[PDB]
Amino acid sequence: NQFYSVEVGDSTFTVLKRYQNLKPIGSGAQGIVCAAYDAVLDRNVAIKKLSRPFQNQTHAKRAYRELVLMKCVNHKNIISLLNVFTPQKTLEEFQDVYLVMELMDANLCQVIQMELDHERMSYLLYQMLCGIKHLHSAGIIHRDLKPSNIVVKSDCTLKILDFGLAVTRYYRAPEVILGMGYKENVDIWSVGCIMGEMVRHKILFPGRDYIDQWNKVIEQLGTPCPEFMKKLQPTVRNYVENRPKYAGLTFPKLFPDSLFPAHNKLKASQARDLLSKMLVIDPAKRISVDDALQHPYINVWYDPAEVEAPPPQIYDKQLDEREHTIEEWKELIYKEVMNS
Amino acid sequence: PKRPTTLNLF
Ligand SMILES: Cc1csc(NC(=O)CN2C(=O)CCc3ccccc32)c1-c1ncn[nH]1
Repeated sequence: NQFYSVEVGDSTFTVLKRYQNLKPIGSGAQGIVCAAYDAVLDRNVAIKKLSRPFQNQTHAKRAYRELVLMKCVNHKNIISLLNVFTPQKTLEEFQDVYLVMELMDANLCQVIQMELDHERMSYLLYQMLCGIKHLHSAGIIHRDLKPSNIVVKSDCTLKILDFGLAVTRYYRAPEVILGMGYKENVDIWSVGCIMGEMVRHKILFPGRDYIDQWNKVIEQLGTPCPEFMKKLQPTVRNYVENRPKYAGLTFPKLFPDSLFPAHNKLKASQARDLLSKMLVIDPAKRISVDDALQHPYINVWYDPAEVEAPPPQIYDKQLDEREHTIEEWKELIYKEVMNS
Repeated sequence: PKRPTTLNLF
């Protein structure tokens, strides 16, 4: 209806007038993101300007997926799209796409370094799991969970940003980092990387090449079982099979009482227990989302409304699948980018 | 069943 410009680095953000006080909160390959005041909601929001949405066919497919994925989901633990607009008034001059989302205070990078009692820890992890489960029910496996795309508010609420997906390696599941396939509990690995790191205040599995990432896995978790190592392509296996053979450090050693709110013992053994089940190299031995939510450490928080909530749509397995011209991707995206 | 209401982001 009416737009104005604000620079923002080398980029120009032309936005609806209701969005004011734009300042950069993050950037990368997806696009540049500002926090902004929304005059019409009297609330702060995040504006993302998509990075060259129509440079080529993968850029365009990625922008339409952002949008069709968003409008498969509606949950208190998932960042929702509030608005999308374009300053261009006709299909043929259309180029720029802005996504407007909920804003939070901070990512989990802050929080991992502080020192939480059990209810906050347990309550953050519970909200992470309700968000993850809602993604999975919609046909979305995230694969790229980590502290930086999990965002929080000073009222202790929490949302998961994109999905996944979309350097980032530390939190990626062994089935991923060894090119096996994956299913739903691939996100369970990552929750254990976050949780384990929340308790220990350092990255569970550092390095700097996958090579070194595998080292820290086995150094701490021991070498996996021989059967697991058959499932691996002859090439990954040869490598993996011929590394040093660790027994693993065990979970009491990795995460001793000294590291927790204490009795409170109980209690630490509940947290230790969940981690012993989440951080399991073999996805076939790893806890699922459901059992992690039914787990005594998380299950205190159980609400049917937050857990069993079905998604507005299950995501079209495929189309995923399906190509269009850049003229025909434009049409589909413009359609959304003024979709009322 | 009473959740935290605060998180020290300060
Ligand atoms: C798209 C998006 C929707 S919400 C959100 N960010 C947050 O909720 C938390 N958040 C960050 O994490 C980066 C640092 C920061 C500074 C000011 C305000 C919020 C944030 C983002 C975002 N933050 C960084 N990139 N993208």
